[PDB]
Amino acid sequence: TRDANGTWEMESNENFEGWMKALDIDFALRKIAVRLTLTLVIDQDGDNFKTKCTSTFYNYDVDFTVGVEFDEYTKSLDNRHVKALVTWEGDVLVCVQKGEKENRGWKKWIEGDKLYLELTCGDQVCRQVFKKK
Ligand SMILES: *C/C=C/c1ccc2c(c1)C(C)(C)c1cc(N(CC)CC)ccc1-2
Repeated sequence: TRDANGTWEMESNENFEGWMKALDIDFALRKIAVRLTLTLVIDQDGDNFKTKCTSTFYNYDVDFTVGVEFDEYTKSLDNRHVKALVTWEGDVLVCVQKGEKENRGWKKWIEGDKLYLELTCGDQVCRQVFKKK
């Protein structure tokens, strides 16, 4: 269950607005984001990942190597500098983003053709589920 390769289509998205509000994204743009169809495209080779989230108005890409800290500028989101680090905790892929916000990061659970994603910031957790296309 350590294979996240694929195109992933959203099945559920809970507390999306609370998570976006914790990150301080504009109320008006949060309203638009909650209606957009989001597609997750992941390419994974060894320790190297390319992750792409696509919608009609907002796009987000990140590339990283498991175990190698990297500087991340969330130019597409809340426009903050964080020190990001992605690791394996068993079969869970864990990202911690050190910076202004506490408890910032995300976890992914690849159970066959289903991907569970939890985005955290502060006291907010957004839970998403995707199915491999
Ligand atoms: C490993 C998965 C990480 C991941 C999955 C889905 C999204 C993100 C990161 C964000 C934080 C980049 C993000 C932002 C949005 N917005 C509304 C469209 C604001 C740009 C949606 C989905 C994801």
